[PDB]
Amino acid sequence: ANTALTITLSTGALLFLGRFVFLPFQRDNVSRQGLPVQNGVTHFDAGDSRAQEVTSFLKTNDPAGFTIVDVLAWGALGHAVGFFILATINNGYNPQF
Amino acid sequence: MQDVKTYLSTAPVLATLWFGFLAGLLIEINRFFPDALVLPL
Amino acid sequence: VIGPKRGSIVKVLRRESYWFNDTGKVVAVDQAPGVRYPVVVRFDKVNYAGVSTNNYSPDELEQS
Amino acid sequence: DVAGLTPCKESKGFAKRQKQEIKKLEGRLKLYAPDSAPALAINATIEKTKRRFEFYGNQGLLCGTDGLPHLIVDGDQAHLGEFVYPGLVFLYIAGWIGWVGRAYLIDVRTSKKPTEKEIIIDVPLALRIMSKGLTWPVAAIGELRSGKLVEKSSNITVSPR
Amino acid sequence: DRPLWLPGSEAPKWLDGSLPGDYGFDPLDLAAEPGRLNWMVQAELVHCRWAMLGAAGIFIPELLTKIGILNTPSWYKAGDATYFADQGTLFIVELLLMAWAESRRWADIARPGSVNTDPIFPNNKLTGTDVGYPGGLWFDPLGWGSGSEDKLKEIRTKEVKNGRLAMLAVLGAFVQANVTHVGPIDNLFAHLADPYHTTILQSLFG
Amino acid sequence: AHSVKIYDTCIGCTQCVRACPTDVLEMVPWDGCKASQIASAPRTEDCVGCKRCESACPTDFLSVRVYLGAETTRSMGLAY
Amino acid sequence: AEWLPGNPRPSYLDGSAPGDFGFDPLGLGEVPENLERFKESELIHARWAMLAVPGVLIPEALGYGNWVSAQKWAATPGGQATYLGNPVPWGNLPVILAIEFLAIAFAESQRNGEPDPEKRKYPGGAFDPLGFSKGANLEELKLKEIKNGRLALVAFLGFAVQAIAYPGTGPLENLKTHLADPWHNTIAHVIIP
Ligand code: CLA
Ligand code: CLA
Ligand code: CLA
Ligand SMILES: CC(/C=C/C=C(C)/C=C/[C@@]12O[C@]1(C)C[C@@H](O)CC2(C)C)=C\C=C\C=C(C)\C=C\C=C(C)\C=C\[C@@]12O[C@]1(C)C[C@@H](O)CC2(C)C
Ligand SMILES: CC1=C(/C=C/C(C)=C/C=C/C(C)=C/C=C/C=C(C)/C=C/C=C(C)/C=C/C2=C(C)CCCC2(C)C)C(C)(C)CCC1
Ligand code: SF4
Ligand code: SF4
Repeated sequence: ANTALTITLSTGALLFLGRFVFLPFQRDNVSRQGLPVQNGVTHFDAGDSRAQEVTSFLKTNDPAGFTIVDVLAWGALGHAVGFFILATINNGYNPQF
Repeated sequence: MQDVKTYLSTAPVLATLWFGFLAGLLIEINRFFPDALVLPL
Repeated sequence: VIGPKRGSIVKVLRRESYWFNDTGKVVAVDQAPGVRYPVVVRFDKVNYAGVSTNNYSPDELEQS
Repeated sequence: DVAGLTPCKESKGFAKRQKQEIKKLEGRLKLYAPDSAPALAINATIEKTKRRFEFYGNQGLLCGTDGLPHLIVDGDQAHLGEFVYPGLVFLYIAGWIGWVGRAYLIDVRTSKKPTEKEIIIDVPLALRIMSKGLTWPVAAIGELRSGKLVEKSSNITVSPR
Repeated sequence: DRPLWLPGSEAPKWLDGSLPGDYGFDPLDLAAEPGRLNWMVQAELVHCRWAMLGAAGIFIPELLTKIGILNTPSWYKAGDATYFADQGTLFIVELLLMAWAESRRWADIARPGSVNTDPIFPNNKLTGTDVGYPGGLWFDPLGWGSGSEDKLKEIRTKEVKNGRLAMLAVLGAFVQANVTHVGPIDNLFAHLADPYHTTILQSLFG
Repeated sequence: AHSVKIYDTCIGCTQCVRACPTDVLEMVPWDGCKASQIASAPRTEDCVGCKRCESACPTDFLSVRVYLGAETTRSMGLAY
Repeated sequence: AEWLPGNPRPSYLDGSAPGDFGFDPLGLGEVPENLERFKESELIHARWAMLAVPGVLIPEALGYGNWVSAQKWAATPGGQATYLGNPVPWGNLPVILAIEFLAIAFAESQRNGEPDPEKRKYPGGAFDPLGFSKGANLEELKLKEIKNGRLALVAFLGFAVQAIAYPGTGPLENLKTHLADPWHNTIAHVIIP
């Protein structure tokens, strides 16, 4: 089994899924849920200096709003899928149903 | 007899009579149908 | 008048009462301006202290 | 066989227990004269034990390791006589008792002095209530469907929350 | 007033007496609750019908077999017999067809005057005045009922009484075939031959 | 010492004052009942916490309420 | 009415909707928006079952096996899936399933993102290349759709329950068996053996 080809294909497939078919759904759900709130107000508004959203790291120029954190998340999912595929192919386990 | 019947209708006397009748019934049943673990049918 | 008629059947809305959601008979209602609990209610069953009557304001009693 | 249990007819432990109990009774018997009343009592014991063990064998009871009948209460058709049939009989009797008691309470809440009726039971009223327990399940279903079985939550005393 | 089941006793308030087959018999108060009597009337009607059919199918065939003409197996051994169809398959077809019939009957009971028309052919209208007697071309072709005279009663009383007798007869056949392991007609002849040593006492305890 | 409170449900029967073994409660003029009086606890520092006043109150739930606490010298009922 | 003559209809099911026969014994449609979601889900389920039934009957009728054994290649290592006898060169386990996931995710996402419930049930437009919406027979066509759809839904449930009942057998073979001995081989073999 080709490790590079499988990893690349899975990562690209899941990045495409997260960028084109699931990006609006994820955006709608994060808009609906919003920032976690402590009691009426957000954690940062309650006085938590370490709960402030990192705007500098979340800045992006992708026209659809795809962020580097989203890139990391979808790439992690893709790598997980690819390594699952590679481990199952290079397994030798045949249930023979 | 009204007062005697009223006394005999009190909770403890009626409980004694009813439970004694039940105990006699169960004891006689066990006399004629003893040591059964399974209901035969 | 102040509250329910004499002898009427009334249901108690006081949550802390022993007779919440229970029916009683009105005995007397006092028309004196200033009395806070003028309605007198008799009950068929006693409470833990052994009392079978109490006083309620008309706003915590409903008609059956 | 229903959890590795052999039938008690061909259970060696069951027969061993038969033999041991009969032998113990006969040993107790040897010290009494044949015509004596204790001898008659012990012989009646022996006959009772023999018939008990024959009855247990004839109903296909399941004996485990050694001789001890074990009861199957999973609903198996071959063992309905152990729990399902007597269970139903119990349910009929218990429901009878409860239903007639409830009926009596209902019929004495309309009396002028119900407490006196509870400490001093109205035997004629109680007996004609008890007679109604023959068809108790039908009455229970009728009251459940009509709505006269269960009191509405709005008329039941509850504590503050 | 009409005769009662117990002379000198008072009929229940909910047995008005106008109902066919009324005798004041309700000592356990099974129909006291208003609106429950009609359901019991329907149940008794159907039990009567099935019991009369059952008695005519249990006693007449065995009586004819004893006579000699139309020999048939015993009713309790009739189930374990070879047929053109499997017993289980027959049971399922029976359940489905009776489901249709009894669902129509249930719809009639739950609301009178709603299921008197054929679904497939709207023109046909099997209309009956009272619940329990579906008058029309089916179930009444001779026209012997269907409100021929006001206050039918008598014929309805005949049917309820014969059905009550049929229910008791079928229960007796069931129980005494479970006990004696003998056909009902043979039981009758055994009783008619030696009435004083073949009875209930000498079948359960002798 | 303990905290004793009186509520407007009181009917001025005075039965809580008579049951008090340390003279904590007293009846004062009032206009919220037929009796034209209400119980009061001006000297709760002498209260021991027996709640005998609670047992003597006839209202459904108590118009006089004792809440306990502190447990000072007078509260513990110590003669030494 | 309809599903049971004379039966009073629930208030939330007036009868104007296609296939609305008032059948709701459990009262699942009491909440209006849940009822609209149920309409959409019923239509989707029915369309999938409609499209599924020929994909179960035709391959068995043509000698390519039944639907239960249609995945039997994937169970064996190196199944080498086939189509009309011809093997599929790209029919290994780790590519067709990924293609399914991506393509169906695309179609499912495009469908999920349309606000109007009427277009969530009957989109039309690019989905009607042969018209069939300019005429006045549209509503009865919806009724026919839902009628064949529920019929196919029950048909596929029958396929599944018969697959459990007689493993290794196809629905059409079960039909042949019924035609052979209609009075010995029925559902009674399963529920009352
Ligand atoms: C909840 C626990 C429990 C249970 C389930 C049992 C169950 C049993 N015990 Mg045990 N027992 C218990 C507690 C229990 N006991 C306790 C606490 C003690 C210490 C006091 C004993 C001491 C004890 C002894 C010493 C004996 C039993 C025996 C029995 C058996 C039969 C008793 C009997 O009278 O049957 C006979 C059957 C009846 C009385 C039938 C009921 C009749 C009523 C009137 C109904 C009438 C018919 C009805 C109206 C119609 C119904 C429908 C119809 C179709 C049938 C039975 C297996 C006896 C036995 O045989 O051992 C196996 C026995 O010798 N037990
Ligand atoms: C299951 C059959 C069945 C049903 C549904 C009814 C229903 C009815 N009967 Mg009918 N009846 C029946 C059987 C039945 N009966 C039989 C077999 C007899 C002959 C004994 C009678 C004789 C009879 C008379 C004389 C009268 C009625 C009346 C009534 C009505 C009174 C309400 C009531 O209590 O019935 C409800 C009954 C039931 C729900 C059935 C209860 C079954 C119990 C639980 C078990 C049965 C006992 C036992 C196990 C079997 C018998 C043992 C055997 C040794 C005798 C009602 C319409 C009265 C009426 O209003 O006239 C129209 C009336 O006057 N019936
Ligand atoms: C017989 C079932 C049936 C019926 C009556 C309808 C009826 C309707 N559909 Mg529905 N639909 C069905 C099945 C059906 N559809 C299935 C199975 C699918 C999934 C593919 C869809 C997907 C679908 C969508 C996505 C849309 C509709 C729309 C419509 C409406 C306009 C089109 C029309 O008149 O269809 C007429 C249908 C026929 C005349 C059936 C003819 C059968 C053909 C020839 C195929 C049969 C071939 C073969 C046997 C099966 C193999 C499958 C093949 C594709 C390979 C109308 C209410 C549109 C709508 O309402 O918007 C306004 C719309 O947007 N339908
Ligand atoms: C007796 C009976 C019910 C009796 C009920 C009674 C007395 C109830 C009495 C009470 O409630 C009342 C009235 C008033 C209450 O206040 C008091 C009590 C006292 C409680 C029903 C019989 C009901 C009798 C029925 C249903 C008979 C059905 C027969 C069938 C199905 C036959 C099938 C056979 O088919 C044949 C015909 C052909 C064969 O070859 C094969 C097979 C299959 C074996
Ligand atoms: C520039 C650009 C572009 C492109 C880009 C790209 C292509 C990117 C990519 C990116 C990527 C591609 C990313 C990724 C990421 C990933 C990640 C982040 C992952 C992670 C993972 C993990 C963490 C894993 C783990 C594991 C495994 C699974 C195995 C071993 C074990 C463990 C568990 C450790 C273009 C041309 C279109 C144009 C536009 C812009
Ligand atoms: S608790 Fe005792 S001392 Fe205190 S006020 Fe009540 S009765 Fe008086
Ligand atoms: S508190 Fe209770 S006992 Fe004391 S005066 Fe008021 S009502 Fe009477």
